[PDB]
Amino acid sequence: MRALLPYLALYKRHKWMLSLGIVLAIVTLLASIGLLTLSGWFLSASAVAGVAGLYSFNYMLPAAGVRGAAITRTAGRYFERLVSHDATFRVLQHLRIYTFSKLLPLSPAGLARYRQGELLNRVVADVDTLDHLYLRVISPLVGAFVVIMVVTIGLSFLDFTLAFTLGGIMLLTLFLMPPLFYRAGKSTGQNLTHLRGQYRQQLTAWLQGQAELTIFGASDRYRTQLENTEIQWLEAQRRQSELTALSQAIMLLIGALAVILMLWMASGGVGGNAQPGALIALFVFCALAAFEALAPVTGAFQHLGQVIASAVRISDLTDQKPEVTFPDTQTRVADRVSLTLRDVQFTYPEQSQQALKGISLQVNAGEHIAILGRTGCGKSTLLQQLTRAWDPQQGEILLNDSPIASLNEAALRQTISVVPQRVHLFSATLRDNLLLASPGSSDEALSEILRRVGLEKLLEDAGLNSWLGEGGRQLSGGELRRLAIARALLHDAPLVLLDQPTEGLDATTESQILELLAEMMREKTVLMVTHRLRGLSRFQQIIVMDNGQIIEQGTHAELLARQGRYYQFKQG
Amino acid sequence: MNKSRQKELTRWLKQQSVISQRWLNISRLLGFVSGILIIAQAWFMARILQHMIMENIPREALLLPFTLLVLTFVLRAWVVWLRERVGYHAGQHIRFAIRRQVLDRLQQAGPAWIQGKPAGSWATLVLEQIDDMHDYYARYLPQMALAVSVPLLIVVAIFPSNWAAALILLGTAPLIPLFMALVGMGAADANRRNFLALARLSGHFLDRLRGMETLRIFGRGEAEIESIRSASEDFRQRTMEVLRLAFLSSGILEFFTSLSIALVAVYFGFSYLGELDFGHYDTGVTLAAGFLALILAPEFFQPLRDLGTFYHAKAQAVGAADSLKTFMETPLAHPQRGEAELASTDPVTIEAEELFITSPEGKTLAGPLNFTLPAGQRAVLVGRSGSGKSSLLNALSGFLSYQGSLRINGIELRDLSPESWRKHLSWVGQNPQLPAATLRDNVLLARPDASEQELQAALDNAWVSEFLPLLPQGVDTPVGDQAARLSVGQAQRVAVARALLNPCSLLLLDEPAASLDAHSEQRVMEALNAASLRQTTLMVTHQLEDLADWDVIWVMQDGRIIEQGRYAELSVAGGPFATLLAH
Ligand SMILES: Nc1ncnc2c1ncn2[C@@H]1O[C@H](COP(=O)(O)OP(=O)(O)OP(=O)(O)O)[C@@H](O)[C@H]1O
Ligand SMILES: [Mg+2]
Repeated sequence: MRALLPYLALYKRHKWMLSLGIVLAIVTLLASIGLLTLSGWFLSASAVAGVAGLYSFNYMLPAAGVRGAAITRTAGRYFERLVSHDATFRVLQHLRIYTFSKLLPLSPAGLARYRQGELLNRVVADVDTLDHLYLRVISPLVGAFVVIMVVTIGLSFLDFTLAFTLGGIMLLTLFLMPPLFYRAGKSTGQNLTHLRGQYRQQLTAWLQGQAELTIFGASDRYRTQLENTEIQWLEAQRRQSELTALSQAIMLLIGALAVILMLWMASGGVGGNAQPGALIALFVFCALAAFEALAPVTGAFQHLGQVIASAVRISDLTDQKPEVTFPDTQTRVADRVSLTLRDVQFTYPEQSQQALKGISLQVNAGEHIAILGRTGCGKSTLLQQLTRAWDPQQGEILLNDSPIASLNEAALRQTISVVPQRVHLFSATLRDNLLLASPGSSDEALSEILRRVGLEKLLEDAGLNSWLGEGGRQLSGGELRRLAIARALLHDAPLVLLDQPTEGLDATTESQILELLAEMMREKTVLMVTHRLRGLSRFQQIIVMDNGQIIEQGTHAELLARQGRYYQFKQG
Repeated sequence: MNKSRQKELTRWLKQQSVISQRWLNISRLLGFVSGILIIAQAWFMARILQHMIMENIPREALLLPFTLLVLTFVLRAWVVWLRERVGYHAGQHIRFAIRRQVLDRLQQAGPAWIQGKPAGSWATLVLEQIDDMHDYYARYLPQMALAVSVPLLIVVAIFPSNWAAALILLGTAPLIPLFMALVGMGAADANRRNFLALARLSGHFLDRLRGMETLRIFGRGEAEIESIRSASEDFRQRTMEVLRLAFLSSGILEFFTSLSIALVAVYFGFSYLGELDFGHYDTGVTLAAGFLALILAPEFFQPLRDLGTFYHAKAQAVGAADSLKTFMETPLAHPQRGEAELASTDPVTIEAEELFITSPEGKTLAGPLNFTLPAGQRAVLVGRSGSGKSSLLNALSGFLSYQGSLRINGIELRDLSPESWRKHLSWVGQNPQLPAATLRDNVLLARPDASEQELQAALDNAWVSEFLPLLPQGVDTPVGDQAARLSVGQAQRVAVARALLNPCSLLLLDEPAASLDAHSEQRVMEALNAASLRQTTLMVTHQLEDLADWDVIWVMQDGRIIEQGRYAELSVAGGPFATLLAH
């Protein structure tokens, strides 16, 4: 239960509304017990008085109490729910946005530790599970504790033995039964949290892989795995249902015992008189009514094992410290960028071999560099070091003769343009897929950059307003390839990193793109990763990598004459 | 909102409950037994209370009524325990069967139709919206009989005692259902927009999570927090709108419940004193009559307050059914599931006659296609990017709908059984994905019981075994989310190992050697060239100089095949291929 402390500390926000809901929950209960307690005594007092005692009996005041308690019961409960549910879902809104804000700082390596469908389960489903903590643990428990004391103290004036017999049963139930239901349901609650997030991960993975699973006949055996998780999840759901049913049955028997004891015990005497008379109905109808205050009490702790399990999931995600940290100092973005690497080494998390081993290159401002190498030789790992995806181990990287780790994050993103090897098409509109880079661009600039990159057919019909991605239109592989080039051309950064930008493009389209890049990327430092040794004459320097090292480095003409690894790439 | 649509969703919801019809009737019977036992309990307390208070009977003389009162209490706790478990069991059987229907259709839908929603919105549809139907089946359906029979049985027990008390309860009931229907007319639409905002918030989150790398590249952290804040704020406001309707209806029904309890208490209290004389059968109003009506007054409205509470569970299921019913209605790739199948495992022949390939939204992807690929022959698709080359391969996989003719061995593709057709299919796709946990589980996707010799042959041919020593666990190394453990060219060769592991009647290759350098493209193409000769093959590629032995070359432009023939004829004859080859 120590994991709920950070989330009970969100009561400080909206503390006036959350404490107002507690007060109105107490007042609602007091009026609810009083309505049935006054009617039980009023009927018995009136019956005993009879016609003869009409003038001696003050019947107007009880008639006002039952009327007054009727509105207070219905008005209090309505308003208690309004204020408590309003504040609760404002707390859950802030908790959700706060939990989402932790993801991008963890993006390259921290997010790889989790599955994407489980991360989705935490931010939407596990945050929503914590509504139990703000709606139905604090208000029911302190509402029932105050009402029991008010009932016990109030009845103590009439008789001490009867008050503590009813009060003792209620107080013993309040302090002994909910902890019993917490232990009986915490293991189920942990499974219930685990199995819902495992089902959502398996379902999203199963859905996002249906192109491959269907063709290779693995959909059924991956649906069987998913359908087995639902069997376990439904079994845990049924286990919690039996606990609720047992809780309700037991609450009916404890309340029965209080009524039975009050009937038997108060009959002998109430306050020392042989014939209590109407005071018997006072205690019997108090026991019959006061046990409505303990109804939500047992379920407050029974569902806490699932709330604690969820709160651990959110806390784990928000307690992650990002591996890469940026200075808060404000820096000016330079118009010319020349980067320097001296013996850069990098090892991936949970790995033994180095992806980069002593990479060293000096790229002057305005130079265009082509990087060549085998598959899996660290070409993409190099371009991601330059983006501060990871901090290098036993190396140093400098931009304009200043360390790359000393740049403000806003300045680092304004000085580097990247075309990733895998292009993500977001599920927004076409305009928003291009407003990632240069948010202030107009539709005239967005439309023109699409014409240059060859995506003019994408401007037809809805055009910029057309919805792209999931729930909309997929672009082809080439159209995605050209959409990423359009993004990087809009960013307009001094340093441009291109990871195989002309990939999956036909010969004519590639020529048009390479012609466009050559024009737009003038007086820009460009590191272009290619698997195609075409138009390498233009590049002022060619880098050939192998197993995370720069094997040979020189101009296109020099690399052919010496007939190194590059020459074999060209012809062979 | 439309009431006609809502009336159609309630019919669909009510049909799913037939499987649990026995359990729903048992809870109706058990809920009536609870009404009987609460009348008996109120009668025993009133008889005991009347004897002690008015006749001063010692508690020892009253032992049979205590014995029966305790017995009634024990029986009532047993029925409540039974009824909760019966109702839950009915609800999850219906939920399990509804989710099976949804997942059954998602299998037949394929990747093209799964594209219709963000993957996070599919999860809301399957998890949140099917699970929120429970209280409709478990609670609301049994309650309709209990909302009529239980209050009626309460009243019948009070006419023989006091006819004025039974009219106070019946005088307040008729406004209960009118106010129930008045508050809840907009509850089904408020729930529909609540699930709409939850699916939008869930689909938006998983989309930005999968593109978190592109967001970090461009520094969209502040912008994406606001986009979540907007989607989260909308969901919070739709949730509130659902809740204030359930609080208002609950409060209004509590007002009448409390008004009647006060009215019964005041009527009997004044009747005992003699303030008013009506309401009794020429006999003094006994104290047992007052206690019986007082205990049973809250229980007269319980079945009616529960019906109002479960009327909003019904509205929650109707708003949850709106999105499910739409999915279960939209036609799939082919209107009728094919039953025909082809027996021979020999390479198939493909014929297309005025073939049109369209999206799920009806937009044509490839124009009139007329070609023929004889059995065992291999064809090459080349052309400009965005000319619909990949759409033809997706239509051959059975993923897209087509309007013309597309015959496999003379049998229309839509008439083929999709599961049996896919056993004669193998392909490497554009930007391939690795769904299995490890590298070995991915290569063995086609059949996980392959021999170690067959597995090693695929890894050797696909040039995968060269980077195996780099991986820590070797072939058992997990690949991670979207194969994050592998480089792009390494995941490309793992997808080539899938295609080359089982024999097939037709092999499709979208971009088999993508993201491979000059040398590794040669070794991978050595395996794919030999594999393309073993059966009918349709490869899409941008490489042109490398291919000269392929039987026929198809060039598309704007979704239409415009040249056919071998490399020798097309290279020197001009046209678009020579222009394509010129660069
Ligand atoms: N997340 C990761 N964890 C561990 N190792 C990784 C990870 N991503 C890549 N690697 C490994 O790092 C090495 C270099 O990977 P990198 O992505 O830099 O290759 P690359 O040269 O870009 O390849 P390609 O040309 O195929 O795109 C390979 O052994 C690769 O499998
Ligand atoms: Mg790479």
